[PDB]
Amino acid sequence: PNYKLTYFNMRGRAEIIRYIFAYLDIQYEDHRIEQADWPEIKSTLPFGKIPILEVDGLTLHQSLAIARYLTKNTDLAGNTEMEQCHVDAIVDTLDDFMSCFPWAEKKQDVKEQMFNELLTYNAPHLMQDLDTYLGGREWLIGNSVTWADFYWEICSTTLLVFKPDLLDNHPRLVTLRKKVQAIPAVANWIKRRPQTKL
Amino acid sequence: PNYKLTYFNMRGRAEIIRYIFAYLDIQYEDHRIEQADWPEIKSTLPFGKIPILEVDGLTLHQSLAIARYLTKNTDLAGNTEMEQCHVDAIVDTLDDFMSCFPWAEKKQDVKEQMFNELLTYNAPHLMQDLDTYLGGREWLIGNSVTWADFYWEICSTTLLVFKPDLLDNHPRLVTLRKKVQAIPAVANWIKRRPQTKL
Ligand SMILES: N[C@@H](CCC(=O)N[C@@H](CS)C(=O)NCC(=O)O)C(=O)O
Ligand SMILES: N[C@@H](CCC(=O)N[C@@H](CS)C(=O)NCC(=O)O)C(=O)O
Ligand SMILES: [Mg+2]
Repeated sequence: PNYKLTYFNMRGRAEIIRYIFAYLDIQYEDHRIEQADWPEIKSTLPFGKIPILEVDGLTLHQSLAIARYLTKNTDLAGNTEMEQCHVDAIVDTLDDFMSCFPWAEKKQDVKEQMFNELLTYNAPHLMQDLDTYLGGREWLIGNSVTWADFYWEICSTTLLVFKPDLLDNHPRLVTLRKKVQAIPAVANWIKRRPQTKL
Repeated sequence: PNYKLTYFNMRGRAEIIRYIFAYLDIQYEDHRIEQADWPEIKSTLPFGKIPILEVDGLTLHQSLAIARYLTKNTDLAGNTEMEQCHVDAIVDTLDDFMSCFPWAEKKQDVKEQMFNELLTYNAPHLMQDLDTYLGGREWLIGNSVTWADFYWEICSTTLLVFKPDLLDNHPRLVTLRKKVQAIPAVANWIKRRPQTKL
């Protein structure tokens, strides 16, 4: 089909979709809107939220729903129904934590305090749980890369902006990031994508 | 398969799994724990959260990952890949909203204020978006019931505890709740499940 992804000019919640299209070598329109565009665009959306992916004229929404759709019947999905469950579960665990952050908080002092508390008091527990889950394995699930590995690299990239030492006790989680970033199609996307804070 | 579900004695995030088991007529251990014996159990769980489902000795986590695993290759999944994406997306839209509520927030003042703000301002927008999405159709996705309709019924049941007038302007959403509740296997489970507030 023809694909049109609509999101802000940010990695954010679209980036997982962008990595999947890159890895699979699938062409798509990467439509990046400005804030000034938002009201007009929002009025068309099913639940007033982006990203959305238009597929031959039909709208999909929810970043992870779309990610899962794009990876079905590909080597990124997980090799068994059980492993597909593990992929989903790891992704939702990461997403649950990312959703704790007050990204829309206007009071900058309150926002900063909350970010620093989450990254200092809460994040280390998740990092240890992830490290223990990965153990000595090459990838989070199965014997080959899945979109859970991609989501780890995406989420950790943003977390590292606010907490540079996040992974100083977890070299195995850094190695995993590096392994994702070394995949040629992914490396190419990372190199060429617009440089945005988030 | 041999299934053991572990959660609190609460509908909460386990209820969607319980509906799927009931609808599919699958036998399982409904293991309900208390906060007293939690830290014993918590330390053994992969990411320190419940629900978990043990399948033939193997542990799965994340309620929606589990729900999806159980509905794969059943009539509850959605009839095309695109429709399966729609199911997933509705479920995450509902979950995103339910997860905004600070359920475990001990600072009484912010909890009361947040609940009130989500229910007064956000909830009516979501109800309008859902009603518009449903339109005149019988089920949320496709021509038959999916686990997205189950999740609607479950989420709305909890929202109605806090906002009884939630669906005053949305008869079609109430009709959908009743259609789910009238499915014999679901009806039976609703009748026999422990009566909890949440
Ligand atoms: N869980 C959803 C969350 C979508 C979401 O909340 N998107 C934000 C932007 S990142 C949005 O559209 N907010 C509404 C607004 O900006 O008015 C997903 O991953 O797609
Ligand atoms: N998105 C996860 C949420 C898991 C979660 O946060 N569960 C809560 C209970 S509803 C929990 O285990 N909290 C940790 C604790 O009580 O220490 C899921 O749906 O499984
Ligand atoms: Mg989620």
